[PDB]
Amino acid sequence: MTTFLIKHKASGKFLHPKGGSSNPANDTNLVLHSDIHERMYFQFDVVDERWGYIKHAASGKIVHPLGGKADPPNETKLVLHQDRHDRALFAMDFFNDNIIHKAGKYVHPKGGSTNPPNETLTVMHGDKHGAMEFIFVSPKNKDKRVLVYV
Repeated sequence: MTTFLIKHKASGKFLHPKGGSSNPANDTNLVLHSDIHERMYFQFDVVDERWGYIKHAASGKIVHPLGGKADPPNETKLVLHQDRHDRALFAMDFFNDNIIHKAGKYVHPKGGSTNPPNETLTVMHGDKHGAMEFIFVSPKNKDKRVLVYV
């Protein structure tokens, strides 16, 4: 029941539903944006050990690779959708600072910039570098890491 911000480590921007709606439509893209508000709070619903759903707190929709592929290819866009099923399972790796999908690819800003412009889309991608790192922080203190698994 921890509520948290998903902060892009290299830039300090955050994960947002595009347009910042408190009830985004199914398949709304997830983007990076520098602002902080209640419509970009997230929660994490643990389903199976490390695996769980990344839940948009304001709407209850969860993060999906678009099209619900179990093994999405590189550049598959990330979106919000009400559906709850095991092709939307991620782990929040707070030791290596990344978000990893069940099939092994990572959440990236599209293009992998260390300082992506606001509204950059997010995609799945297998590579690791400094610009796909994320930390999970308190909505009350964007520099304080919080535990997403409790």
